[PDB]
Amino acid sequence: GTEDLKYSLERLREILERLEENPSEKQIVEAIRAIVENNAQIVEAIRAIVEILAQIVENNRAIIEALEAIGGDQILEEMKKQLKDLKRAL
Amino acid sequence: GTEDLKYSLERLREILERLEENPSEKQIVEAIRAIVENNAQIVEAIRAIVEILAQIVENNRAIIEALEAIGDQKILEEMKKQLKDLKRAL
Amino acid sequence: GTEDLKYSLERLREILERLEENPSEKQIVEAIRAIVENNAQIVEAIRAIVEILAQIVENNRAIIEALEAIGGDQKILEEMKKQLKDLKRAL
Repeated sequence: GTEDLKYSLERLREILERLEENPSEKQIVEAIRAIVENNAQIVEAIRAIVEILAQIVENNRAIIEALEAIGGDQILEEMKKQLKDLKRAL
Repeated sequence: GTEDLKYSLERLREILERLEENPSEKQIVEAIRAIVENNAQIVEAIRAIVEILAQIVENNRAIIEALEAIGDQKILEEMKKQLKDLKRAL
Repeated sequence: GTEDLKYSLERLREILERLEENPSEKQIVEAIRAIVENNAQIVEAIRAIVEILAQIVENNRAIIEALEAIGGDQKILEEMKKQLKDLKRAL
């Protein structure tokens, strides 16, 4: 979600600059509230990346199965082992 | 920029200690500005990750094409679909 | 640490709510500390992702090797191990 993030950060430097110009307890708190919103979109993006990473790994296994189908070097064992490791990591 | 991040975070843990030692409106504001810098570093790292996830998907497609050339088609259809879906997410 | 994030963020939205109900210099500093802790978790999760992205590139590399073993088109395999080399550098 790069687009949403960059707008979330652009909003931050502004809220920051506004805070820096006229510091206030309320201005500080509003600045913190904005930061928690930015981290919420960072987390949502990170969570999305992992979902895509798992989708990639699911695709690789289908490729290795397709390579084993047409007589790939039983090399295929080590690679599918990588996938098992990757699947566990995620 | 994993290394750059690690340095960015530890700079933050320091300011947090400095802040907590002598809390001050100016020290709090400095701590907030540093967090934005960290968030900007995190956002820049994420954008880099998504650019790489796209490069992989491009490679998976290229790999599948090569697989289809040397002969099966149903699996090849299933794989290419997952690839298109992944390009959709990005 | 996808799950830990989800939990580290909820703690933050709460400390934020408490801070908004009662604002105070101590409550502010405690909120900043939680954010550093949250950023520390976000960083640990990113570093994990990149380690995984490196693991994928070594698998694709191993696949393209297997494609060549059984006679994949050298031209295609050339551009494919190329994008593989570029990826390794980007990491």
